[PDB]
Amino acid sequence: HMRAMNDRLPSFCTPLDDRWPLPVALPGVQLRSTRFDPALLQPGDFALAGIQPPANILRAVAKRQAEFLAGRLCARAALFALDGRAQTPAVGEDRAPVWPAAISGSITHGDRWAAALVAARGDWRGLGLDVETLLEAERARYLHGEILTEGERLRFADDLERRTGLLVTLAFSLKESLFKALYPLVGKRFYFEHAELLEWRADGQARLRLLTDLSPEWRHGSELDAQFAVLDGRLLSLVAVG
Ligand SMILES: CC(C)(COP(=O)(O)OP(=O)(O)OC[C@H]1O[C@@H](n2cnc3c(N)ncnc32)[C@H](O)[C@@H]1OP(=O)(O)O)[C@@H](O)C(=O)NCCC(=O)NCCS
Repeated sequence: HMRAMNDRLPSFCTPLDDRWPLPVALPGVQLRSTRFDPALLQPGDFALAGIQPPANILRAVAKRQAEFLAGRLCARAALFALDGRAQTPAVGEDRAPVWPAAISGSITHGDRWAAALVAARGDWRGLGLDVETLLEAERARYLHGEILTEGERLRFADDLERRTGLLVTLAFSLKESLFKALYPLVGKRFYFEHAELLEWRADGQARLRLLTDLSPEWRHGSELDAQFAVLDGRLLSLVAVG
């Protein structure tokens, strides 16, 4: 189809990568990712990619424009791959993406790295993806009180002293993914205190526990398995709800 191939990638992004960056694969998901540089962004890249930006992103700063667009390219390519639709999710009033009917996905973008994954809602009701740069030990010791609950600081006291940046970065990433997976289901807003990390292993497997009631099904003590990958000085984590 001739016009859907008029949406070539703007030069500030590397080609959309389909390689799975996580330990365990998930059936029925499509994840695309890119490395971008907000400096290479051109004043006509949005029309080039065929992605209509909302009024907010038109007058935003260059770093935000690049992150939004790069995340929207990955989303459209992931969605195209799953079912063939070159559609971009709108921006909700609650800042969340507005995925098409019977589609659940997630978008993340950090320092020069972006990705998005999508799935049919009949396979995965909720999806939360989040990448975070590895915190330095100092800044991690400064943020450990906000991110880690006192039960987590005790449970992972060893890593808290030895591998400070890894543990805090991870709970940061896992808890943000958990939020992005459950929010389009529960509607409520919960924060770093409302979940705890329970176990994490080098093979990339993790497990979370809810600390408050979010819905009849998502009650206090409900647990969700997650996975994570630590490569390239950044940590990427995934929470998927069947
Ligand atoms: C959504 C949130 C977690 C992302 O913060 P971030 O990880 O620094 O930003 P990321 O780039 O990694 O993810 C950004 C994307 O999240 C998506 N997003 C925003 N709000 C969302 C929501 N309520 N539900 C699902 N996805 C959401 C958006 O698509 C955004 O990309 P866009 O704005 O370019 O479209 C953050 O805005 C937030 O609300 N943090 C507090 C909530 C939290 O941490 N709870 C812990 C629960 S244990």
